[PDB]
Amino acid sequence: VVSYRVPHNAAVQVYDYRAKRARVVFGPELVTLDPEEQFTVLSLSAGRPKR
Amino acid sequence: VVSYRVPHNAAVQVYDYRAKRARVVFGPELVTLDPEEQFTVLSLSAGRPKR
Repeated sequence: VVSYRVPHNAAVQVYDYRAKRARVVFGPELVTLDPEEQFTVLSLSAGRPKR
Repeated sequence: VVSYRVPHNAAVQVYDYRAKRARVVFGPELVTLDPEEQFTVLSLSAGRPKR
């Protein structure tokens, strides 16, 4: 089972596409992805200033 | 069966040409194409600014 430890002041989002249900979790916890959730890919700006 | 996971804030459109019916879906879901739906090909502008 794929599990990710969420940072203390961050949040992640996945979706249970089999049951057609969304859920958003926050804080320092682990996300237990059931057989068909996929994390939200956030492509963010970074670099020296920002890319 | 061909299935595509729709992004969280995006939408896709297909058509059931056998039953002559259209449907539009949104949000983070999977589209289950029955034997004769075809996705809408959106050729959009991109490039460095826009092509």
